[PDB]
Amino acid sequence: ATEAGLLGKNIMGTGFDFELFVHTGAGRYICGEETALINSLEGRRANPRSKPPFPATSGAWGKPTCVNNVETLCNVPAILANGVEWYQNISKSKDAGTKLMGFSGRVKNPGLWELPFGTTAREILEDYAGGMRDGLKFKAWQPGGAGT
Amino acid sequence: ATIHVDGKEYEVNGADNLLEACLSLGLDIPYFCWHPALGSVGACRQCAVKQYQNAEDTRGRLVMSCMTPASDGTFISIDDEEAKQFRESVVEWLMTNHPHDCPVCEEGGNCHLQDMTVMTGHSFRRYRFTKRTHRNQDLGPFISHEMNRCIACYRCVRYYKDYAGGTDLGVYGAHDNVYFGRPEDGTLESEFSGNLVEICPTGVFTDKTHSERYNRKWDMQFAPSICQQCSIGCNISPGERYGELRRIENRYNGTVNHYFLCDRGRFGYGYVNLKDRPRQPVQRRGDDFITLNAEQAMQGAADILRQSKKVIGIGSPRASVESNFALRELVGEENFYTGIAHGEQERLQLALKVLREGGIYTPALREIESYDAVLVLGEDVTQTGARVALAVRQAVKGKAREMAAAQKVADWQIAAILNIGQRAKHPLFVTNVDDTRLDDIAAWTYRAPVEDQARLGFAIAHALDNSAPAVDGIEPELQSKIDVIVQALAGAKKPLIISGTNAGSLEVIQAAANVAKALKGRGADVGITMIARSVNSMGLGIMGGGSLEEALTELETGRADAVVVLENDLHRHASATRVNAALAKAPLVMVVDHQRTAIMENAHLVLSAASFAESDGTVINNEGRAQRFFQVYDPAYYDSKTVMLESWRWLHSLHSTLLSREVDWTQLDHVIDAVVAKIPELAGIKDAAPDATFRIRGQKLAREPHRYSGRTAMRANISVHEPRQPQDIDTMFTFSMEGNNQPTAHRSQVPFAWAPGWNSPQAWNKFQDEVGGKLRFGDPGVRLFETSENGLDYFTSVPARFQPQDGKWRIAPYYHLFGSDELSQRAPVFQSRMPQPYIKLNPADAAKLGVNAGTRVSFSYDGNTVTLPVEIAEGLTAGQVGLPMGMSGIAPVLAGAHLEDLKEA
Amino acid sequence: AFELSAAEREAIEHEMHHYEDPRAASIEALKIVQKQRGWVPDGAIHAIADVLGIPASDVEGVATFYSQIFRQPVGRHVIRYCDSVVCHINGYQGIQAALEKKLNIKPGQTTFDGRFTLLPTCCLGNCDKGPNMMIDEDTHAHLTPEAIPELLERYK
Ligand SMILES: Cc1cc2nc3c(=O)[nH]c(=O)nc-3n(C[C@H](O)[C@H](O)[C@H](O)COP(=O)(O)O)c2cc1C
Ligand code: SF4
Ligand code: SF4
Ligand code: SF4
Ligand code: FES
Ligand code: FES
Ligand SMILES: [Ca+2]
Repeated sequence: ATEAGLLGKNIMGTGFDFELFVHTGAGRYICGEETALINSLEGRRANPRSKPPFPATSGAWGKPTCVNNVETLCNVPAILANGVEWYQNISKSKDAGTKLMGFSGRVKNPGLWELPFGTTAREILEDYAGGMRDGLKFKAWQPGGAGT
Repeated sequence: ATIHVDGKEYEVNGADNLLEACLSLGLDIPYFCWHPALGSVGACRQCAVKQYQNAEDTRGRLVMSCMTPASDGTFISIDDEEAKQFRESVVEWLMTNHPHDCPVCEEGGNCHLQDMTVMTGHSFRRYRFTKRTHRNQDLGPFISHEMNRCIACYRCVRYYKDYAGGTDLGVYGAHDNVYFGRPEDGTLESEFSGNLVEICPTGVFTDKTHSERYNRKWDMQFAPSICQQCSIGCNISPGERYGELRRIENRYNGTVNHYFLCDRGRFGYGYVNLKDRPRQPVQRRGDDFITLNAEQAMQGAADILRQSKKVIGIGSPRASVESNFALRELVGEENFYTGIAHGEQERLQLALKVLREGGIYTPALREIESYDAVLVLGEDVTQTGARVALAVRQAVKGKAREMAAAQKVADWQIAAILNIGQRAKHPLFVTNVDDTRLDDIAAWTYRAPVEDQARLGFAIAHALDNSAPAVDGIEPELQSKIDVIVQALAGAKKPLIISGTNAGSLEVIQAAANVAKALKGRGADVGITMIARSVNSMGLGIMGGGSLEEALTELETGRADAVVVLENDLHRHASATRVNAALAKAPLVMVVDHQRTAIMENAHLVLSAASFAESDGTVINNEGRAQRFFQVYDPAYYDSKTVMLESWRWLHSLHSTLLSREVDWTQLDHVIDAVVAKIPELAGIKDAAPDATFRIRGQKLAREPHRYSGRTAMRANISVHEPRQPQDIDTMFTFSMEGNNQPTAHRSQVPFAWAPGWNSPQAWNKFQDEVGGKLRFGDPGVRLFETSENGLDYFTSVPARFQPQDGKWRIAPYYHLFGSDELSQRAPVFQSRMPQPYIKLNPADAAKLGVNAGTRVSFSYDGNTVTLPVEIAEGLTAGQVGLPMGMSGIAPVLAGAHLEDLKEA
Repeated sequence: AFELSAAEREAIEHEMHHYEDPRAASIEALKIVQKQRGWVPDGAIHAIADVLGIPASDVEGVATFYSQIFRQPVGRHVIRYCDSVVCHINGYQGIQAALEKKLNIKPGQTTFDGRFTLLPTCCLGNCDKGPNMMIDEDTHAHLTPEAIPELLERYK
């Protein structure tokens, strides 16, 4: 993208300068916490920070900072290339847009599928994950990771 | 702002957090990670209160009172059952890994964790699993390390790194194996590492020097005293047990030294406990040393003084105001000589003239932390006035404070402040003959000889105001850096100019006065600070008198045939050969001193004076603040034959025995009234502390805690019969626990902090009007002089630049916090921390000499050839040779002298 | 005792170009030294601190805070088997038993020949293909306890 003129100085003739870097971490779960992400980006121990102040006003090196997930920024270009009305007219739920959902652990088809919000967990588990494996009975589930 | 705590309405400061506001109201909230000087971080999670949305809210929410602003209409509950349960739970979680160590822990009885465990009500253990353990580190001679007792409250790293600016202490590791210490074994490098023993709320960091001779806090006899190890006059609580000085605790003073000392004043008390001190008057008769009691010593000394023609008195800046005045009265005003050299005295009286006639307000030590720009001229502040260096560091962090206040971030939210002000800091410009310890935060450092530092100061003054004398021969790059300094100083709202007499140059002080006068002419709120050398240097300067050279001239010419030397070893202010010859010429030498000095071999009478622990008196700050120090203990309580009186008591009785042939052991307030009657510029010392008739509702102030042990056994091995309690006619304090030490008592002299439920140094919160403020009824001490209405003139004696001339070597003074002071370097724990005697040389000069690093060179000064090993100093300038002042064989009077015959041995 | 190589110093300085504060390159500098030497030795902390202009206390605290910055010597290959909940459900304990019985070491230990260092790690982000392992740079998914003695023979 830098060689193709999509990054660096004067992108698309607009005059906007944007430099993108990739910073590979050194293995701590707490580094995903956004204030602790900022602290780890500054080269410190990734202890979190109290809020307020939020990173929007005092974030990375004191400057304003916006921390967003990978999937949110992956959602952004479709919003800006197809419009607002398309994004609110793909799911009849209070949560607009689509989400990468998926069931894991001793199901027939463990994986990941992009589904609209409002999809029930039963139809994910039975149609996309295929239900549980042979000779296993479903006793529990966690909806959104180890912290739920 | 208005807050409602448990239904009770309180009026507080809305700019405070709820923890400091509620502690100021006498409410008890347990806390670990918060400090009044370090701010709030929210680590320990101990200070939980329950906040409600309004008056008609019942469910509430647990908030952390140190991270919650005390805004208007706030509703909190401390004594809510859920808040109490959670605070007990936090104490319990800390207790899960804590070692069973209290009987063998130096913090016991003084432990903030012990206090908060008791306060939360947690005494039942239901944890059955193992405790984590840690290996300890060796942190040097002063601090003992025990990581098992740590509760991971992060106070040590916050203090040592964010506050004291030290770089070798950190936190290592993760989840529950966090380790607070150095990256490897070795001595802690910061000059303020001693305050970790009071910052740490557990026994992880403890006083190793006290651990050698440990006694619990309830067993101490405490007194409010002044530190004697430099001119800053930090308030201390020395505490004794079994007749020896045991510990120096910090004594809170919201105006001077609030929570912190330096390592010299905290750990160099050990000269008091030396076994070779004079404990009895000794008269030399032939080769015999006859021990006398007080009466016959006074009679013999008075007879010898009466048969002599002229008696001269040589004082000291070590001795109190009362002692120096008593010597001045005994020998006469015209016969009284200050014990310092002529050049030292000239620099001292110039510093005094700038302070009390220059029309620029000299700040207190606490107020230094509010200045917007700092210029340090010639003075190695970290090695001579270290608490001024710490206050300078806080003033430098003031810029991040202002930036965070611009974004509506509260003043206690220290992590947000340090994040907003990343590396931005207020301008600091230091000058020295080499590198200093303030170079890490200095915007610029100038390594130059004292003439060139003075010329830089004069040029800064000329660029700020053209009426100041101009400096010719300024290089274009030095002129550019001078313009940088001028732009930083001119734009500051509150500039501060720091200098002192330790640089060894009159012109450095003149340049600092010129910069301050130029800044005052532009209307700036400029302050000036002067660092004197000894504890009572400004008091001896205000008293005045001839130099030591004049006294030696009188002794050598035979015009004086009797010399009384008060608390002076005479070798740190003059050459030893001249002093020895002059004292050997006199037919009477009488040394009134508390330390075995080298001039006692020639002395015909030695009066065993008392040190600051065994005496009362007044000392004057470097800022001109009169401060009383009170006696800690009676030296004769355990050894009945010890005749160790106050110096002024000895000299007043000697004067009375010379006049009316009878001994008169006077009282301290009589001597103070004599001072304020005869010397009108010292009239402020009367109000430094109240008289011996001061009572709190009829009772004296207690020196020892109310649970003092061993009353009928501490002297039983000497005699089973209990002696009389020692009588203190001099002060308002009693040598017992039959007295008052209430935090709500109307006094300002607090011997030690203790409240029921607060046995730690956190007990000081009860003795203060607001936490981190002043003492409840004002700080002790009184300024002698106000800011003058009219200023000085510009000093026009601009020196020429340093010319390195062949054969001569200009002695550049290097100061060390451990070694430059006399009494503290006599203390046996300092020899481990002392630097080796190293003579500093430029690479060019050492290459010219054919000398590398480490080889020993011999040089002759005043007919005395001494040999020292060479250390290469890149920051030094050629033609200069570096010497450590105050060490063995190197008097501080050598600062600015020249050297001859510097050749390899 | 320790001397940084020229390539290490150039990589550290080029990392320092990317950040507003040179302290922000501390993790990458530690990873550069670790990639060059297998682990970060004791003198490397002071060398990195001198290059970056920050105290060695903060570099040591960063090195001991992060689990993938090895402050003790490791083997030539670092096996990292996933510990977390989905690999627990899929049976990482059989994989751990197979690794221990083949290498004759506990987790956190190195074999006598210095060939392997066994380490448990957190989730590897490969939970639908568990149980998961990570030898030095390669992720191996769909593990079975019978595939371990064959999979450890392609790491000499
Ligand atoms: C302990 C902890 C760990 C977290 N780890 C991550 C993470 O690894 N990745 C992530 O995107 N968010 C993580 N978060 C959530 C972030 O704080 C933040 O909500 C998110 O990264 C960005 O917000 P967004 O959802 O609008 O994109 C974590 C939060 C906590 C409390
Ligand atoms: S730190 Fe306090 S609670 Fe812990 S062992 Fe020492 S005295 Fe006891
Ligand atoms: S060593 Fe002391 S001050 Fe430091 S975190 Fe531990 S308990 Fe707190
Ligand atoms: S700064 Fe000076 S007065 Fe204060 S503790 Fe240190 S030596 Fe004593
Ligand atoms: S004192 Fe408030 S959380 Fe530590
Ligand atoms: S649980 Fe093992 S890869 Fe996620
Ligand atoms: Ca007394």
